[PDB]
Amino acid sequence: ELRLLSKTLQGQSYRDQLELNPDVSKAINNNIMAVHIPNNLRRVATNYYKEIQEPNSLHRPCRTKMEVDAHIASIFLQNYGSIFQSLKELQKRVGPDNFKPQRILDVGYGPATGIVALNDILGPNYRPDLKDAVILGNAEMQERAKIILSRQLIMTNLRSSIPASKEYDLIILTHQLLHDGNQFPIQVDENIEHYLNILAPGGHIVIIERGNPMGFEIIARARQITLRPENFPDEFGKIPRPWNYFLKVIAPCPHQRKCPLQVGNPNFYTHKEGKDLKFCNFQKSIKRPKFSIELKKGKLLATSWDNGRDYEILNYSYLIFERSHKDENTLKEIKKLRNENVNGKYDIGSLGDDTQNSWPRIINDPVKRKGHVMMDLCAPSGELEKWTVSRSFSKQIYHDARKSKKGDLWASAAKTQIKGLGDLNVKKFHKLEKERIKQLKKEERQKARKAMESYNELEDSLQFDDHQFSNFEVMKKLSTFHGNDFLQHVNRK
RNA sequence: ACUUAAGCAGUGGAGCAUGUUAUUUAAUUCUACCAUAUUUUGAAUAUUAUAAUAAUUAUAAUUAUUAUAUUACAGGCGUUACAUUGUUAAUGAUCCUUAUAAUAUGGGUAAUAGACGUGCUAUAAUAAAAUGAUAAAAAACAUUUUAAAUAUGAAAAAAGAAUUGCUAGUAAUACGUAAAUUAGUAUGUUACGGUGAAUAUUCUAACUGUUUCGCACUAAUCACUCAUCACGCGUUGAAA
RNA sequence: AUAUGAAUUAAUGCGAAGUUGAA
Ligand code: SF4
Repeated sequence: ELRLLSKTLQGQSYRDQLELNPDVSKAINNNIMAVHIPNNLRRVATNYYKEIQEPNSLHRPCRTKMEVDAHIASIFLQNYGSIFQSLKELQKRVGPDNFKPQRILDVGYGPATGIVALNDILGPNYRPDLKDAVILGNAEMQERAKIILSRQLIMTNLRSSIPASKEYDLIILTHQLLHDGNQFPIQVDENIEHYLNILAPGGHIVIIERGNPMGFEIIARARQITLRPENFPDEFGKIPRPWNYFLKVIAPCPHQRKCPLQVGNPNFYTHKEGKDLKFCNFQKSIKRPKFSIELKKGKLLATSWDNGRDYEILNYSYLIFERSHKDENTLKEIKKLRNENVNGKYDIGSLGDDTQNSWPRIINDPVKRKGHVMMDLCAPSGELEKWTVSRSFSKQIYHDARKSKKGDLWASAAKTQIKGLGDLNVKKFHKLEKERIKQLKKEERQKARKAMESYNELEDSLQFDDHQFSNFEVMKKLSTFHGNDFLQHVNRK
């Protein structure tokens, strides 16, 4: 626990090692797995892992009870850390006082997972009115969710579908903005819109995803459709955005403008040219409990599939929105803020409003050498930035930057604040796609003359009938002519 | 059909070794890190000048060299969320230039509540110790002694989860030899030979692919369909 | 009887996101 500076404290993110409640670990390893002989649980967990090892895949509901317990094993470990960190980010950014939500909803394939994390977070003295929690996967998951929640302090209401006769002030989503690899662009909009309807005034939505390029794509698309950066050009900073309804981003994003890292299609992470592309992931460390230690052992699961750790480094992407309060106050407040005080063109190097909301976020592990720390930042201006701190520019700023880590908000000035030039090829890619759209319309027009001259050549020497073109090849042209015709037909659809 | 049950061979609580994590720290780097002093064209190339040296022209002019200044800069174990080549360091781009460069001293990389992996040695008598034939790229044989926390071990005894392999020149060997990294270090890896067993498979079995049936499922059983509970809007039917 | 209106009243159609059963 370092002195650093008071501002550096608010800037820093929760870096402590993660741990499950010992009661919960004892409960799981005593009941949920002791009856099961470990081999079958390991087999079903391995099955679950193998079908996500595929590039840019998505997680799936747990079909059968053995897969149910295997999901309790493998993914509770990861999702608990993800939610715990994201909720800590939320609590700290909004302040510890504003976060006393009464109406609580959690959606995810796992057990009541946001519920347990929230309980552990704000402590065992917390007894709201409502603690609804839907479990998508299986009925057998709810009894084990009850088992887990019993050891903590039940009022949690285990459902199977979203109750839609009530609004909520706190909502958590885990792996819910998509369910199919295909249909990716649009299911995110449908799913998010489904939940934004049931977010009460002043509430918060906390979305957590896998943290691989597909997941980053999901968060980026959700942010784009919700904020709509293009609808408010030249508007820097964070003012709530429409979607009598208004929403703003709490974290990780430090700007409401477009995401600099967004490339539209996940599949292009799979190409040779996409071998250096980068995405807004976020790592954390959590120490393995007994069962994982007992579980992740054997040739099947504890070897190179072809030394051990006490902990897992989990990747996840996440997003948060804060909702404004329905009132004669907030609406006019937002309207006037958008009218009379634009926050100007925040320059590269700027710190935004110089409050925790608009601080640059450290989106890569800072690289540290003698005297100087360099940082890769998503800036409140919104461009990728390399900021270098030195012993020269100061001693204290160097001290703080030299303890800086990924996922922290850096909150000071630097001697150089240049653009993050490297792997900004997403901006080069934004050119390529727009090239295609304009030149796509040349493609059909080229294809017209390409096929016309081919057939005009055909008819000349087939009307003249010298038949220099072979019977095999001539009938090949006719195949191309009609085949090209049909392919144009369906492309209209 | 792994695996299990059996039989056999074992290993598994102790320590260290070797790492990792955490916590701690001014650092506990990823000599490269911390504290205190201390150097600013520095390491090179060029410019432009005053000093000597030469060569010329004519003391001066020029050219060099050599110093001293001279600033472009040099320098950077800075960057790959800095690229392209090259390979399995370079160019470029950018960043620092009383500092991110340079030197010195000391300190750290070895801190220790914990936690986990990898191996070696132990815990005695179908087995250790002392003494006396054979390889490829010494165990063996012989004799004797041998306590009961020792004369074992260089805490460790009793019981457990776990786990490794199962006819084979395989396992195991308190059997050794050798190579590379190396100025020096191996309990790590690699090969390389010598000796050469035990023991038998009722059983269970996920996963598992074929499959058979039905389907009203087609995002595929969390599938779809049906009924309930509420809100409004209609349509028609009787009517004192 | 052929119509036209009616307090009172029967059934059913639709749709909004859902709520409840497991036919
Ligand atoms: S790069 Fe910045 S804007 Fe994009 S998702 Fe990450 S934090 Fe948000």
